[PDB]
Amino acid sequence: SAYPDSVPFR
Amino acid sequence: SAYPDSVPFR
Amino acid sequence: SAYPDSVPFR
Amino acid sequence: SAYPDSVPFR
Amino acid sequence: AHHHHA
Amino acid sequence: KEVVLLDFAAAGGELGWLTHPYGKGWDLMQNIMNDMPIYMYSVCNVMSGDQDNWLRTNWVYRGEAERIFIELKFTVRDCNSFPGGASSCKETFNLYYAESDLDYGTNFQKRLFTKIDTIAPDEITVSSDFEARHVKLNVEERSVGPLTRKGFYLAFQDIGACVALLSVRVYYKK
Amino acid sequence: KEVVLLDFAAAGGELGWLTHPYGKGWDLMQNIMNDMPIYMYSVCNVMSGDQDNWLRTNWVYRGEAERIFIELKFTVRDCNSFPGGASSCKETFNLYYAESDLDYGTNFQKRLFTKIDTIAPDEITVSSDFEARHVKLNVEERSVGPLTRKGFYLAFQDIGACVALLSVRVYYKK
Amino acid sequence: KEVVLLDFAAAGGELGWLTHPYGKGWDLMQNIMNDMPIYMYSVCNVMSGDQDNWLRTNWVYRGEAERIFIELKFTVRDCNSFPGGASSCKETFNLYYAESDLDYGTNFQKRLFTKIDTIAPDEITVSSDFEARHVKLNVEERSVGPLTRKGFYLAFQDIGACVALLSVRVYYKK
Amino acid sequence: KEVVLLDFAAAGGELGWLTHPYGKGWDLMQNIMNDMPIYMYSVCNVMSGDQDNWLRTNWVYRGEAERIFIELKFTVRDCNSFPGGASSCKETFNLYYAESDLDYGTNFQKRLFTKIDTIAPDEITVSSDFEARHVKLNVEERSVGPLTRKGFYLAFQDIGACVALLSVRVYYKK
Repeated sequence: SAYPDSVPFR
Repeated sequence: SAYPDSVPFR
Repeated sequence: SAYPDSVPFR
Repeated sequence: SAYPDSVPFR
Repeated sequence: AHHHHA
Repeated sequence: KEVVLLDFAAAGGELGWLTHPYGKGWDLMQNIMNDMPIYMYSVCNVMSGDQDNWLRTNWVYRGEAERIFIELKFTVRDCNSFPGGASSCKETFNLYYAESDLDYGTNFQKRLFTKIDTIAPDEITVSSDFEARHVKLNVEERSVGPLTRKGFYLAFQDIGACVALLSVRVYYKK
Repeated sequence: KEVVLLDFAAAGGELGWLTHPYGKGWDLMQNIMNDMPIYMYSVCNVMSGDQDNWLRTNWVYRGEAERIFIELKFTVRDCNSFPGGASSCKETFNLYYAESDLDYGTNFQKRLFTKIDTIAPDEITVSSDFEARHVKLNVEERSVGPLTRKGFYLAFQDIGACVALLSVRVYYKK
Repeated sequence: KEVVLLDFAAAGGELGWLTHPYGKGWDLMQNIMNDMPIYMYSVCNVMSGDQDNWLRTNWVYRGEAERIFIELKFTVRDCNSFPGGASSCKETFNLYYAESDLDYGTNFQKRLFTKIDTIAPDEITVSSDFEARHVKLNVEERSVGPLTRKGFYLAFQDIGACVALLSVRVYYKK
Repeated sequence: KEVVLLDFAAAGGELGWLTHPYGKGWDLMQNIMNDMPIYMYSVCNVMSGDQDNWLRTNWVYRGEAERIFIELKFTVRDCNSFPGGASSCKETFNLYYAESDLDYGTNFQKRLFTKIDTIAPDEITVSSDFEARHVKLNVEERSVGPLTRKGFYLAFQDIGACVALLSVRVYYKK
C-alpha cells in the first residue's frame, strides 16, 4: 500500500 | 490488501 | 483486408 | 470495411 | 529552492 | 451566426476519442486517395453476433451555448452485402449525450448517457458502389438542449451495423 | 489572486486520468477514514525491478496564463521498509508536461513529454508510522513558462516507488 | 497413490493464468517473508461495486484421470474490516470448471464453464490478526467427475471479497 | 509417417492465440467462401509506419519429437497496392520459437523467442487479383531441432505487412 487503508476506487 | 507484505509480481 | 470478405471472428 | 481503401491510423 | 521551467 | 464548439474533420485524426469496450468496436481509420488523407471512426463487426460498441468524444466546454446542433456525416453499408445479413447486421447507429461540470476523463459509464435519436442513412451503399469507390455519404443533423452544465459528451453506439463516421459538427446559434 | 486551472482533490476522484500501461502501474485508490473519503493515485511495484508506469492528467485549458504553478501533495514509503529495499525500490518519481493546442484524447505518446523535475520527498514514511494510521505528507511545487499553445497535459512517471499522489493543483496568479 | 495434474505453489509463481476482465480483477502477488517467496492470486475490490472477476487456469491434461480432486488454500478477510463493506463486500468465491478436447488458449467463454460449489472459508482473517503476521489460511477440497475429454480448465470467480489464492492442487487416485 | 502436434486450420478457429500488443496487431478473421467458414489471423497496418505485432501460439507438447516441421499457409499483398510504394509497407513476416518445460500461459516476453527465419512469399497478390475473389496462397515449410524441453512456443512477428495466416502445421516424422 502506498497509503494506509486504501481500497481501489471505481 | 488480501495478504500482508505483498507486491505485484511479474 | 488481408483477405477478401473477412470479418472479425469472436 | 465500412470505407474503401481504409487502414488503421496511429 | 524554488524551480522554474522553460 | 454559427459558432462551432467541435469539428472532427478539422483535426487530422488528432483527436483520439474514447472507445469501448477497450480493444474492439470503433477504430480510427485512414483513407489516402489521390494524396488527400481522410480520417474516420468506423466499425464493421456485422456478422459477429450481437454488438454494443461505444464511441465517446472528448470533453467539450459548453460556454454560453444553450441549444447545440449536431451534424453527422456517415456511410452505412447495405446489410444484404454480407451473407448471414439477417439479424446479425443492422443499418443504424445511435446518438447519445451527457452533461458534465468537469472533464470525467476516461471515466466512461454508458448508464449516464441519455439518448438523442437513432441515426438512419438516407442512402445505404451497396457492394457495386463500394467496390467502385462510389460510396454514398449520408448527412443527418440533430439538436439537443437546454444544456446547463460546464460541458458535455457526445456518444455513438454501434449495435451491429457497418458504419463509418466521417464528420461531426457541433455548434449553436448567436 | 489564484486562478485554479486543475485541482485533483476538488473532484471526488472523478477525473479518470489516463494510465500507462493499461492494467498495471498507477491506480485510483480510495481511503475511508472519515465521512469525507480521500481520493488518490497510488502505485507500488517495488520489487518487480525497473518500472516505467505513467500517469497523465486530462487536457488543461491554459487560458490567459503566461506561466503556471504546479503544486503536488504526496507520500513516499521508505525503501528500507521493503525486503532488499534499494535496487528494488526508489524514493523519487518524475514529473512531466506537454503543451497541446487541442485535446488529444486517449492518444498518449511518451516521447512528446518534457521532464519538469525529479520530485523528491522531504519526509519518507516508515513502517512503524505506516502500520499506524499516520503518514508524513510532502508538499512540492514547481513553476513553468512561458507556455504558448492553447493547453497542456501533465504526466507522472514511476520507477518502482511506493508513492501516493493525494493532490495536484495547477494555477496562475493575478 | 496421488498423481498431481497441477500445483500452483510448485511452480515459482510463473504460470501466467488468464484474468478477466483484462487488467482489472485478479492479480499475481508476491510475498517475501523471511527470504522465502510466496506466490498467490489476490483480488480485493470490496468497495468497488458489482464485481465479476474471473481467474482461469491453463490447459490441464487429463491423462488417465476420471474423478479428480481439487484442493484450495486461501484467506478471506473479514468484511467488517472495511467500513462501507456492506452489500459491496462478500466473504466467499465460486469454483468453476470446463472440459475440452483442445487447448482453447485465450478464448475465454464464461458461459461454457460449469460451477462446482461456492467456496466458503472456515476461518476469516480479522484485522487484529492481519495487522499482525498471523493471517488464517483455509483449506478446501472438492471432487468432480466423470471427466471424459483430453483436458479441462478450472475457473475462480470473485464477486467482491478480499481473497488470496495461495495454493491449488488437482490430482487423481491410483 | 506424420504426427501432427498442432494444426490451426484443423480446429474451427478456436485456439485463441495470444496477441501483443493488446488491441492492435493481429486479429482473428473469418470468411464464408463455402458453406463451411475459413479462419485466419490477419494484420495490415501498412501506412501506419513501423509495426511490432506478435502472435504467439498455445503451449505445444513436444512429446517424443526431435525435429519438428512447420508448414505455413499465408497471403501477402503487394506493397505497390497502397499509397506510397514502400517504407510504409513490407512484404514479409518473421517466424519465432521458444522452448519451455511448462506452460507460461499468457506470460509473454519478446526477449525469450528465437528468430527462425524471415518468411518471404513466393507469390504476392496484386490488387486486380485481390479486388476479385482470387488470392495467391503461399506455402512455406521450416524445420527446427533438436528440441530439448517438454514443450515449445511459436511466434509470428508483423513489421508493417499485410498478411493473412490461413494455416499452420507443426509435426514430426517417424
